[PDB]
Amino acid sequence: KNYTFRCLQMSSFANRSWSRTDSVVWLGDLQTHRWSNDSATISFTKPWSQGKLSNQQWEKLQHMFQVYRVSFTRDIQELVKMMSPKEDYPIEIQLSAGCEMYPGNASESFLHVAFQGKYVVRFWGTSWQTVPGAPSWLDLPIKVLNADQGTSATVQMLLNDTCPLFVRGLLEAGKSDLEKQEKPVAWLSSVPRQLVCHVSGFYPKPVWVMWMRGDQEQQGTHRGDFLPNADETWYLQATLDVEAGEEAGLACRVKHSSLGGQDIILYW
Amino acid sequence: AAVTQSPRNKVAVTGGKVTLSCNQTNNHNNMYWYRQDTGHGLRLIHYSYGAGSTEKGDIPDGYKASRPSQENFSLILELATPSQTSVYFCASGDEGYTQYFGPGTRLLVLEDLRNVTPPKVSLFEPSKAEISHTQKATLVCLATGFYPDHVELSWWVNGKEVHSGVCTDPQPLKEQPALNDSRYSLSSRLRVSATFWQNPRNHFRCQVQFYGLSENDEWTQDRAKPVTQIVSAEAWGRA
Amino acid sequence: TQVEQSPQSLVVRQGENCVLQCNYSVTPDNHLRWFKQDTGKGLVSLTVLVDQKDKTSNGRYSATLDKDAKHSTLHITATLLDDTATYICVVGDRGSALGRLHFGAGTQLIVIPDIQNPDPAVYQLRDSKSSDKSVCLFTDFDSQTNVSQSKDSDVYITDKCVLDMRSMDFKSNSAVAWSNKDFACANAFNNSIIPEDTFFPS
Amino acid sequence: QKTPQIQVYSRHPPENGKPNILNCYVTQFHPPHIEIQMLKNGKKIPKVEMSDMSFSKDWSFYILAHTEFTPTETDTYACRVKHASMAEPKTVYWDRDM
Ligand SMILES: CCCCCCCCCCCCCCCCCCCCCCCCCC(=O)N[C@@H](CO[C@H]1O[C@H](COC(=O)Nc2ccncc2)[C@H](O)[C@H](O)[C@H]1O)[C@H](O)[C@H](O)CCCCCCCCCCCCCC
Ligand SMILES: *[C@@H]1O[C@H](CO[C@H]2O[C@@H](C)[C@@H](O)[C@@H](O)[C@@H]2O)[C@@H](O[C@@H]2O[C@H](CO)[C@@H](O)[C@H](O)[C@H]2NC(C)=O)[C@H](O)[C@H]1NC(C)=O
Ligand SMILES: *[C@@H]1O[C@H](CO)[C@@H](O[C@@H]2O[C@H](CO)[C@@H](O)[C@H](O)[C@H]2NC(C)=O)[C@H](O)[C@H]1NC(C)=O
Ligand SMILES: *[C@@H]1O[C@H](CO)[C@@H](O)[C@H](O)[C@H]1NC(C)=O
Repeated sequence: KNYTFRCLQMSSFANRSWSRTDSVVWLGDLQTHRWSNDSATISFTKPWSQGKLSNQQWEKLQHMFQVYRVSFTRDIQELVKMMSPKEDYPIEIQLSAGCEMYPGNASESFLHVAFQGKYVVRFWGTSWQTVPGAPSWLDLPIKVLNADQGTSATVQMLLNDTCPLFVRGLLEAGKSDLEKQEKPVAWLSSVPRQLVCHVSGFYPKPVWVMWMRGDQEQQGTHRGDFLPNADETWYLQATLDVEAGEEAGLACRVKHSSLGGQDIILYW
Repeated sequence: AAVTQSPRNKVAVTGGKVTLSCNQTNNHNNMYWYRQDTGHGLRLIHYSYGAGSTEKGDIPDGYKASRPSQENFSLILELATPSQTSVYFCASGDEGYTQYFGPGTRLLVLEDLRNVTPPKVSLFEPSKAEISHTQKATLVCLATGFYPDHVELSWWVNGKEVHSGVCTDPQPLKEQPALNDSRYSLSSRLRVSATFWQNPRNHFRCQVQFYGLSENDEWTQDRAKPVTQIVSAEAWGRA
Repeated sequence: TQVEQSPQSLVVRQGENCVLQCNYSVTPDNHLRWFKQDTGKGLVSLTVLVDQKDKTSNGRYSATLDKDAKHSTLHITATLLDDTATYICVVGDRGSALGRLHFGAGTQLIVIPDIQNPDPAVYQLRDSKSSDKSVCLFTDFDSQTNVSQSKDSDVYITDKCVLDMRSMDFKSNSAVAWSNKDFACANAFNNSIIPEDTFFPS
Repeated sequence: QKTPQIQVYSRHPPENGKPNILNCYVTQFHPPHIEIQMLKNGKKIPKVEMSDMSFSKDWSFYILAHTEFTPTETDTYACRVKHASMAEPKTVYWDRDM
C-alpha cells in the first residue's frame, strides 16, 4: 500500500486588505492536522500526529510555517500590486504539497500551486516553474520568487528530506489507526423501479458490492461515489434498474476485508 | 548601477507645489522614495513596481507619487507644509533584494519667504607670517548675511574642485541669535603649500551655491529677488 | 521600531578600535546590511551579512551577524578621521524585491584626529577685494584645546575644524574670528584657553 | 465556477424513533465560500458539526456537515446550500429510500 501525504492549503484574498488561510493535512484518507486561520499553532487531529519528531524538532518546524503563513499572505498582496491591473481580487490560491511513500526507502515529493482553481505553478528541482497551460504573465511572479535563494534552499530541504523522514515517522506512530478494520452494515430500499443497496461504516476504502439473482452477478449494478462518514469510515450505494414485480429473488452481496471472508448477503 | 535626484536642494513656501524627481538608467522595474528625519531611520513614502503603477508606503499622507516611465519616479508634494522639511532618498532595484540609493535631496519648507537673502562672499588671502612660519598658506572664505542656511560652499583651483586641504564649518552660525530669523554666516579654509600660493598662475576661487527662490515664486519687496544663485570670490597666487 | 542601534553616539581617538551594536525584532530576517553616511551625503554600503551565523570584512571594517540572537556588530579597526559618520543598520525581510527594509536610526561616530606637531598661532588674513576688512585665524593647535565662543555679539568665532592635506599626510585644526565694529588679533581669542606657546606675529 | 453537488445520507440504517446521525456532503464547488444549513421541517437545526474544508486532486472543494437526528414518519429533513454559482439557494431533501 502506497501512502500519500498531503498538505492542502487554501487562501482567499477578497480585496487589498482582507485575507484568510486555512490548512488540512492528510495521510491517505485520514486527517492528521488542521490549521485554521484563527489559530496561532498547528492542531493535531490524531494522537500520533507529531510522528517521530521530538518536541524541539516540531517547535522549530511549526515556527517555520508560522512565518511562512504571514510571509505568504504579504507576498501574494505584493505580487497583486506588481501585476495590476492585469490581475485583481477576489483571488484563490491553493497549494498541494507532500510526498508519496513507496516500498523500500523510496519516495517522491511534490509542491503544486493553483490560481483561481487552475494548476499553474510547482516547485521542481531547484526552482519554481510554470506548468504547461499557464498564462505568460506568471513569468514575472516566477522570476521574483526564484530570486529568493533562502526560500528555495528551505523548500528543497522540506521536499527532499523533511517530508519523507516525517512520514516514515507518521507511518510507524499511527500504524494502529492506519491499519484499522471497521465492518460495513447494509440495508435495502427501493424508489421509482430502482433498487438500492446501502453499505456504511466500513474501513478501509476498498469494497465490493454487487446485485445478485441467486449467484448471477447482475450486470446492471451501478456504483455510486464513496461518501464519507464523520467517524472516519465510508458510505456507498449500488443501484439496480428493474421492472416492478421481479424484485423477489434479488440479493445484495458485499465483500470487505473487515468481514474476514464472511460476505454480507441480503435478500429482498 | 547609478541613480540621480533633482533638485539636490530646495527651499519652498507653504502651500507651494514641490516636485522631487528620480532618474535611473538601469532598467530596474522598482523604485522607492524615503525621507530621513534625525532620530528615525529612513521611512517609506511611496513605491513603484513599474511604469504607470505607484503604491502607498508606510507614511504616504501629504505625498502623491508618479511613475510616467521605467526611468522616472517622482515625488509630488501638492500642498507643502513645514512638517515635510526633511532629506528625501530615492532608490531603485530589480527582482533581487538590493536597493540602490540616490544621493539625497534636502527640502526646507518655510512659512514665509520674506527673509530669503543671498550671501556676500569674501576671500581672505594667506598671511605672510603664516607662509614664513610654516611654509604653508591658508586661504579663508567667508559667506555672510544669508537666509536660510541652505548653502553649499566649494573650492576651485584653476577651474577644478579641490577637497584636499579643505575644511568647512559643520553648520553656519547665527549673526543675530537674539532674533528668530537671523541671517547666517559660514567660513571655510583651504590650506596649500606656500610655493603653491606663491605661483601667480594658480587661480583660487571660493564658491557658494545658495538655494532660494525660483523664477516662479512671487516677490513683493524692493531688494532684488533672492533667487537660487552662485556667489563667489577669487584671487590669484602671488610671489 | 524593530531595529535598535547602540550606542546612540560615541567619541574616539584616531587609531583606537570601536564596536557598534544592532539588535532587531524584524521577522523574518533574510539579511542585514551596514551603511555609512557622512553628514550631508548618501548611504554607502559597507557589507551585507546573509547566513544564520555570519562574519564578513571590508578593509578595516568587519561584522558578525547572529540570527538566533537577532544581533549584529560592526567593528572598525584603527579609526581614521574619515570614519566620522553616522552608521546605519538595515534589515531586509525577504531575499527578493518583495521585501521591506527596516532602518535603524544610526550610531553617530566622531573620531578625534591626532595632531603630530602642534604650533598654535594666530594670523591676520586680508580681504582680496579690499585691504581694510580682515579675518583672524587661530591655527595649528592640538585637539586638547577648546575654542570657546566670543563674549561680544559684535565678534564672531567659529568652532574648531580639522583639515587634511592628504598629499602631505598632514592634519591641522583651525578657527576663524572676525568683527567689523578697533578689533584686533590679540583680542580675538581672549575668551579661550589658547596654549601658552601661541605665536602672535608683530 | 462549479455549482455544488449535495448528497444527503444517514450513518446507520434508518429506523423511526431510533436516534441516528444524518450527513450532508457538499462537493464540486468553486470558489470556497459557502453557507450550509441542515433543516428539520424547514427549520434550522442548531447543533450541526462541520468537517474542515478540503479539496480533491482536481482542485474542487468539499465539506461534510452532519447532525444527530431521529427519523419519524412525519418529519422531513433537508440540506440547504447558498453559493455564488447559484441564483437561488439549493435544497436537497432526505429520502430514506434513495
Ligand atoms: C512541505 C511538506 C510538509 C513538510 C512536512 C511537515 C508536516 C507538518 C504539517 C503542517 C502543515 C502546515 C500547512 C501546510 C501548508 C502547505 C505549505 C507548503 C510549504 C512550502 C512553502 C515553504 C516556504 C518556506 C520559506 C519561507 O518562509 N519563505 C517566505 C519568507 O522567506 C523569508 O524568510 C525565510 C525563512 O527564514 C529562515 O530561513 N529561517 C531560518 C531559521 C533557522 N535556520 C535557517 C533559516 C528566508 O530567510 C527567505 O530568504 C526570506 O525571503 C517567502 O516570503 C515566500 O515567498 C513565501 C511564499 C512561498 C510559496 C510560493 C507559492 C507560489 C505562489 C505563486 C503565486 C502566483 C502570483 C499570483 C499574483
Ligand atoms: C533536491 O532534489 C532535487 C531533485 O528533484 C526533486 O525536486 C523536488 C522539488 C521534488 O519534486 C522531488 O521529488 C524531485 O525529484 C535536486 O534537484 C537537482 O539538482 C541538480 C544540482 O543541484 C540539478 O542539476 C538537477 O537539474 C536537479 N534535478 C531536477 C530533476 O530538476 C536538488 O538539488 C535537491 N536539493 C537538495 C538541497 O537536496
Ligand atoms: C486571518 O488571520 C490573520 C493573521 O492572524 C488576520 O490578520 C490580523 O488581523 C488582526 C485583526 O483580526 C489584526 O490586528 C492584525 O494586524 C492581523 N495580523 C496579521 C499578522 O496580519 C486576519 O484578519 C484573519 N482573517 C480573517 C478573515 O479573519
Ligand atoms: C473585503 O471583502 C470582505 C469579504 O467579502 C468584506 O467584508 C470587506 O468589507 C472588504 N474590505 C474592504 C476594505 O474592502
